Amino acid sequence: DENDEGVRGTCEDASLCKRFAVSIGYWHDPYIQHFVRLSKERKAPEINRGYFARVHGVSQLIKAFLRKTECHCQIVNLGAGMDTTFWRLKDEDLLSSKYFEVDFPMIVTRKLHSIKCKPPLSSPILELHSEDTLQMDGHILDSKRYAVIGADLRDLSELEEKLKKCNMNTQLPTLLIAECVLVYMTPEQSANLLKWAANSFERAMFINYEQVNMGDRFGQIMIENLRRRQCDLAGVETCKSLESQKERLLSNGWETASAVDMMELYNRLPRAEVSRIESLEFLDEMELLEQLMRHYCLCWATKGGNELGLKEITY
Amino acid sequence: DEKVFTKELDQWIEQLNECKQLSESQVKSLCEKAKEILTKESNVQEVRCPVTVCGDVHGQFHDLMELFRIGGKSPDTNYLFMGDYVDRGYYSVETVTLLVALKVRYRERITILRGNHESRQITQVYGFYDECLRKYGNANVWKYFTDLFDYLPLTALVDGQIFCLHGGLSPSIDTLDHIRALDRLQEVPHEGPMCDLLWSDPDDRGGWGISPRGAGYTFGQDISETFNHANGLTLVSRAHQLVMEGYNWCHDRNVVTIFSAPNYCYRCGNQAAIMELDDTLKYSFLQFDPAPHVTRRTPDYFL
Ligand SMILES: *CCN(CC[C@H](N)C(=O)O)C[C@H]1O[C@@H](n2cnc3c(N)ncnc32)[C@H](O)[C@@H]1O
Ligand SMILES: [Mn+2]
Ligand SMILES: [Mn+2]
Repeated sequence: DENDEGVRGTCEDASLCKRFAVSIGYWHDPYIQHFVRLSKERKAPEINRGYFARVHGVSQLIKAFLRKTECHCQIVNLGAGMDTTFWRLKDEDLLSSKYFEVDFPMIVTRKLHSIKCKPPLSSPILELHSEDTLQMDGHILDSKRYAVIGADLRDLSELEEKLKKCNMNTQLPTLLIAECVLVYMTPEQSANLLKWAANSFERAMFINYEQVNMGDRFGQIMIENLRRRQCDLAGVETCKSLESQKERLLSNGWETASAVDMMELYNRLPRAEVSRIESLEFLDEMELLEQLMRHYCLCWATKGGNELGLKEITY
Repeated sequence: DEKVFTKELDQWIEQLNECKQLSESQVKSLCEKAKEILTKESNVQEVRCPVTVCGDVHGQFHDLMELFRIGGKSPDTNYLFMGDYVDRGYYSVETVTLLVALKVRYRERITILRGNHESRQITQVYGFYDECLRKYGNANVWKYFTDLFDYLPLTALVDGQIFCLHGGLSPSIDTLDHIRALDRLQEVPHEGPMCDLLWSDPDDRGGWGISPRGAGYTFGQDISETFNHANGLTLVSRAHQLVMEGYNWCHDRNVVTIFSAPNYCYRCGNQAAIMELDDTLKYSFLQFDPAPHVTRRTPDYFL
């Protein structure tokens, strides 16, 4: 309980940072402006570059999954926050059969207000809906192609029930996304979640972006710093190394796993992309980026992906 | 008259010590008196030992207070600062105001040099502009300080033997007389001598080299040794680079780097150091961590 307000506060942080990078042209998002204010104080170049690689990272894995399943699938964004992926997938003509989002009721309430208030958000959902009205009773928005569910991820009975209420199909291939979320719950709770995800789908994928190599002074200072913001990282013990991150996924029901630290990913970016970004802002101290990026990772696991060839997916 | 002004400045120093910023007009006056002082100062500031030498502070006010507890307070301790007073830390206003206030109050006891962050363009990006615009309601104060940075001396020389500057050496400079010949009263240029002094870095590479900073140059030990022997110097002292242990010898002790912002950006975990020089130029270092400031708010991560 005591930590939940602080954890919920992090959604405002990531949203602010993502919009700011977008405003200065790191990537294209015409939808985030409807969810969060434009920060008037800059985020430092390494934060914006860092958020870029994170976004690019997950974006490339999502595209690959959709490609391999020919969009005949489900995507379940876990701890989605102010995620705009639904609308962006609809523009790119890469929409999955249904898009599911999950977060604390408090967060969902913020997101349902924005959706209901602003037609740029609600029309695209209705264009694809069976009804002329979006119905938002409780802390749930349900539609044909898009659902937003208010649930605690640490209570799996609540989670499963509501996804199935929103007619999630167990037999469809399914990509699940935990973009900086698992680290806010206990190691045992995030294991339960991963286990359940692996048990629910014969054909599935999991993207996990979070902290890594946290067993040093840098990681310790971060832990202490986030506690000033009343936000404890309940699952840091799982953020030991890339090896433990891959082992966390395999031990909890998945057949293959891969992980790269964010910097490794940064240096593996296409040169044309690097050139575009590095001409957006000037960063004189690359060692600051280096230190930050080595402490985060992008991991992905699959299971039952033989016929589809999900073993071959890369960022 | 200036009799009244000196009394008020004591009160300002008293105020800034408890991290309370000065009013808009107060800053305007302080910068003008500082301008009139700095104009009459050389590009190469000749300093007498004993002196305590400091590097990057970057708006980390409470850690500057930690610096003073350890090195002794001004003007009891003769001080020489090597720039980078602003940006990244959350208290650039208080930090840079106090250091300027100490200069105006004790001109003979404080040397403040220009760092690469004492620049218009850089402060617009790395936090200082944003801090002034928040702490005050407009850009006037940013304007007043940035206008002043143009007057900050580029370089200092301790007792004809120890050469102090923020960044490093330049291919456009062989002698100190090449330094005093420069026109420093301008915004830090993109290229050229004045630029390189504030931006350059030493490295393990032989000779000169392209800088990964994208401004100034990377110089090897052979450049340090030519410049020291050609100018009768024993040591080039500098800041500008993060060092994990607070200070770092390189180039067979021809160069030393001093970094005085502990736990840089409130993230890095580095020690900060300061270099004391005694009455006969013998050196020693004082390592220190940040002050325990409970109300300091979080730096950015990926959340
Ligand atoms: C780090 C901030 N968000 C990230 C949101 C999104 N993935 C992004 O912008 O990248 C973290 C979100 O995770 C939610 N959250 C944490 N813990 C839970 C539980 N137990 N149940 C439901 N949601 C959870 C936070 O509320 C936040 O939105
Ligand atoms: Mn510098
Ligand atoms: Mn610096």
